[PDB]
Amino acid sequence: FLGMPAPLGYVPGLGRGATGFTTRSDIGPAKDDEEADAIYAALDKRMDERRKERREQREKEEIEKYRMERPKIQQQFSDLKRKLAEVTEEEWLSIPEVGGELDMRKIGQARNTLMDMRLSQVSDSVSGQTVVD
Amino acid sequence: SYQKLLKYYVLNALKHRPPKAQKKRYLFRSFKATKFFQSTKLDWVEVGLQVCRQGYNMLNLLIHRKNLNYLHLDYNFNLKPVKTLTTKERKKSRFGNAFHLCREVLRLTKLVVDSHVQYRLGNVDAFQLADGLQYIFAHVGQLTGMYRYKYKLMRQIRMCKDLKHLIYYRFNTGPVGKGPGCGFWAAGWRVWLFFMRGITPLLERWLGNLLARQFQRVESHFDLELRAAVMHDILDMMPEGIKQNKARTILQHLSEAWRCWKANIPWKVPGLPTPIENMILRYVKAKADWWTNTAHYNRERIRRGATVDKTVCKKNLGRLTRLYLKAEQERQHNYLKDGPYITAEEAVAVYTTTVHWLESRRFSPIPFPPLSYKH
Amino acid sequence: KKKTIVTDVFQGSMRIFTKKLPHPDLPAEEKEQLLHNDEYQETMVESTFMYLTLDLPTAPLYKDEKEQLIIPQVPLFNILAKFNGITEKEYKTYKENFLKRFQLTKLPPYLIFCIKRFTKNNFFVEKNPTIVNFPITNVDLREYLSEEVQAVHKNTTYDLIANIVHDGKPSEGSYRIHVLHHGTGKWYELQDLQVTDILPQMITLSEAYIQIWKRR
Amino acid sequence: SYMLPHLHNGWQVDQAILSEEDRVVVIRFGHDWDPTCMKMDEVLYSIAEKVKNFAVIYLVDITEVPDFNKMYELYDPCTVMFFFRNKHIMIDLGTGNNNKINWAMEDKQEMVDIIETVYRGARKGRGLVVSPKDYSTKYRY
RNA sequence: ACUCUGGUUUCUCUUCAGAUCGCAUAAAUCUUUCGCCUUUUACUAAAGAUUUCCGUGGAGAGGAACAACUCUGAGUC
RNA sequence: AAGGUAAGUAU
Ligand SMILES: O=P(O)(O)O[C@H]1[C@@H](OP(=O)(O)O)[C@@H](OP(=O)(O)O)[C@@H](OP(=O)(O)O)[C@@H](OP(=O)(O)O)[C@H]1OP(=O)(O)O
Repeated sequence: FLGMPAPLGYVPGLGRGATGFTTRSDIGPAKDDEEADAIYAALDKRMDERRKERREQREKEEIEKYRMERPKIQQQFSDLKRKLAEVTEEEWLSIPEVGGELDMRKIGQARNTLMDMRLSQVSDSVSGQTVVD
Repeated sequence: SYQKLLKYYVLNALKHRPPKAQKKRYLFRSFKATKFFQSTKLDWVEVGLQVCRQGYNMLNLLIHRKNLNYLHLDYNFNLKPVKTLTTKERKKSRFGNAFHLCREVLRLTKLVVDSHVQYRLGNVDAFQLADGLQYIFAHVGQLTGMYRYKYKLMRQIRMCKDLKHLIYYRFNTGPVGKGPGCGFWAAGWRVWLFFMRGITPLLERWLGNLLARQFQRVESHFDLELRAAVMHDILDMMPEGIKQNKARTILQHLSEAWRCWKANIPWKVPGLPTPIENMILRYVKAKADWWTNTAHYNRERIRRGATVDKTVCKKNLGRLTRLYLKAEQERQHNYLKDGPYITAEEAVAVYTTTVHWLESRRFSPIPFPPLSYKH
Repeated sequence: KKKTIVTDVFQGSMRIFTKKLPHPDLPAEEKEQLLHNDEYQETMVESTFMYLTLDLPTAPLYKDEKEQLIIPQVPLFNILAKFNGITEKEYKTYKENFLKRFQLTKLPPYLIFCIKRFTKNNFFVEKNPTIVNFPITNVDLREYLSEEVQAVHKNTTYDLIANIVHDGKPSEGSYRIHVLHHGTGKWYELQDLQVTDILPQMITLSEAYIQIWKRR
Repeated sequence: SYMLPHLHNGWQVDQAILSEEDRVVVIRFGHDWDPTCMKMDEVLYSIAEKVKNFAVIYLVDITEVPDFNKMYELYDPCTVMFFFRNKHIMIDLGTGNNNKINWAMEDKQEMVDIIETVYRGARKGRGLVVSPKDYSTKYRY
């Protein structure tokens, strides 16, 4: 039932009446504690800050180099979306919901005719030339 | 053994360049300065037994974290079920390979600490202590069998055997007996220390993951990126705040356009706006370029010898068929426009040679199918 | 003699009043702020432009007239459109949509036009098979580029002396050219086998890689 | 382009799965921005038109609805749980976790066959059902 | 022979790495090939590019501890 | 490490 508000005060896991899909142990997780977690996170950040700056700079340089070779998907049509708004309101409103250079074949026809004429002329020398009726 | 260990040494010597321009952030010193820990002085054996108890507590919580009593880890760091575990219970009580590695390394450190403990508490003399240290350092593969826990560790243990191979060889070089009396554990001890130093980042990362609360796509990725980007651009241009339904129908034309490119059939929609048609043309040209590129790339991968799946092979075959059909189309069109390539009087000369050869053969040409035939 | 004879023979000069127009992502307020900051102000480039580089239009994704092959022949005025069409170019590969506003001031006596049919797509480099459709006769692009320069460029009737067209697939491809002796006007193909070929024989039908013309 | 219905709220997905009758509710857990999950969503969109009579697909976001992440151990991308007839079915396809399909199907027809087999098993009343195609091997060779 | 000259142990803190950072040597991910191949944990074994990881140096800063003993060069000596 | 939980039924 998409588009409906969720009545609060009820636990979705318990109200539905489901059973814990214990696939495998050690695969799921299953204030003083908050202060300790903050302290340990600060220690982890301090440990990680040993190489953060140089790694970030190198990653930024590599990403910038990669962008020049091939930009994002929307970059190839940034001009198009810039000019996309130029379409009138009545244009997309009536969108259907349902789903010089002469005849270049003339040269080929002339070549084929010349070849056929030459072959017909050469057919005279064919003493044993035969046909059907 | 000497040749293999020389190979290991030369491979170590080849790749040796540190980029590590660190900020000298002493994480250990920061942990020491943390209020959650304190400093003191104690004997090394006391620290060893403390670490053994801490590791047992670690494995105890890691095992009975989900209140599961199926698997029990003994004080000797050997896991053992409390009964004949049920198959469903066996699936419930399962741990990863890195947990196997952690249990093995805890077993190794615990056994080393206990060996020093029994040495200190009289028992066996120090010469045999050194000999047992040497053996354990050079027989962890046999003692713990890290093979399954980690394939790479096999390299360490095998080279440890190689170093021991040399150690015993020299120790028992002369008057010294050819028995097990060899005491040069440092040579394998340093190798195990180095391998443990390499391993410990993985164990720390996984232990942090547990301690926290959060314990074929490339072509599909690019296709999804193309379609999502074009849809987002349309929804930016098309005022979703006013018109809602038709935008979804817009996607239909997308697919239509795409198949209109695949079938190589004309595609003209006068109802659609001209800028919309231009955007569709850009989308379809990009999609066709990418599609042909990946088609020929996957065809090259298949023909080279790379292993491919049945659905992938069928899709690549379909794409190749479409591409070849298109290519034959413009080839036939180019032949029609440029005319036959048989040079003037050249095909005539070939025909004259053929008819002269036939006249030399002097055979009766095949006539029309007669009313009466032999068979 | 800094001006080399080879360079000065085909030097040229384009007074491209290049404008650093705001990026498309910039809204109307940002565009107005940039205009007040003279971001989109036209700045003369004074580009050397030794050889003109005229790019063919977009290739036909879907063939409408003849499904087998659609050839969108580009009129020769597209090259002559550089007076205003290039002056109306507001496109760049960078984040900011640079307005080129190209304007060729001084046209060199030798005009070397490069079609640049080959272009790299997101995956592979492809060539537009659009026909050249460039007649070999007098031209007036120099007058269009600068009306006052017609007095300086009295001999605006430039004939395409030598046209070279690529052929075959982009990977395994070759080239063939046709050149006309100055004065004599033989207009013969330079290919060793086809030494004498005066008539165009749909010369403009193929994707001419480059053309060279003399002001005369 | 991920136009399938999505559960904005976690409890909404719960009542949507509860509000089922003679139909299979394929709840695809994950994130749309993931590339493999994008491929899975595209496959589900392709299937949706053909089997909309009995198969309804209703995507959800783990970040939007994290309460169900720990319920069925949702810690992988592309996860699919055929929560049909208010009963989590046991779909066995030669894998260790026979209640979760956590990778995009190579072909649409295979997914259609799987979902119709799931529908047949659910209608029969059995809580477990096997797959005609085992996925213990990827048939790489 | 005369005047100024002025510490080294340390503890941490913040930077930069030149220098075989280290006269030792691991591991992880990604990438191309090789044995591949039965799906991932994985591998085999080399190359390529990162990252973590044990450590270190330079340089600077702040307290403690020998800060009063000067070391020492300069000061025509 | 694994790729080896039958489901059903009320307690
Ligand atoms: O199994 P291998 O690697 O081939 O070596 C073992 C063994 O080694 P482990 O103790 O590592 O099992 C002995 O070596 P030490 O007892 O000396 O340590 C033994 O050697 P000794 O006979 O010298 O005791 C003997 O080697 P060998 O009989 O060749 O000397 C034997 O090798 P084999 O299994 O080839 O007999």
